Amino acid sequence: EIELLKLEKDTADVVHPFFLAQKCHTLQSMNNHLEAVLKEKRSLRQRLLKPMCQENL
Amino acid sequence: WASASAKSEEEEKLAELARQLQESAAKLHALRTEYFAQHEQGAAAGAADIST
Repeated sequence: EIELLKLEKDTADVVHPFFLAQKCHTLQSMNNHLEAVLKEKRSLRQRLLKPMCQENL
Repeated sequence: WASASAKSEEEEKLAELARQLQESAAKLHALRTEYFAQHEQGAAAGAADIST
């Protein structure tokens, strides 16, 4: 059991589902943010068609 | 030849091997507690299934 617990704790960075869970939640955070960005593509290209127009601000 | 003066030998392995048992138990308990020190934040989070 000393060796088995040693090899279990040495692999704590990537194997156990805890850190997998936090990296998963960061993935859904990134996906939700980028999906909120991507859903308004027509609005974004409406922003992109706005240069320095002093006549039509 | 091995049955000449084996009483003191048997008792001294008995003593030092009981000692080794004691410190091995102490070190495994210490290592398990150190592992559980960084585990209690995931002890409640361990309910999620691995395959799911």
